[PDB]
Amino acid sequence: WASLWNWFNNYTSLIHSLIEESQNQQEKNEQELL
Amino acid sequence: SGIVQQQNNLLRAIEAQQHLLQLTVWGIKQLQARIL
Repeated sequence: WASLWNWFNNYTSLIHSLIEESQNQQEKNEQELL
Repeated sequence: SGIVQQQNNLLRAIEAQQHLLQLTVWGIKQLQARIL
């Protein structure tokens, strides 16, 4: 279980990075293409 | 090119979410084993 909490933490932070980058790219595409 | 890059971004997000989902499945099975 201790290892499980650490993996939950690592993946949650990874996912937030990937979502943030997707938000930034979505705003860029909207401005550059629309 | 920004559209193709955004498809990569969302795919990578979906992949990471799948790894988190599989970790929650593991925890549920482990909890069930200890409760029964």
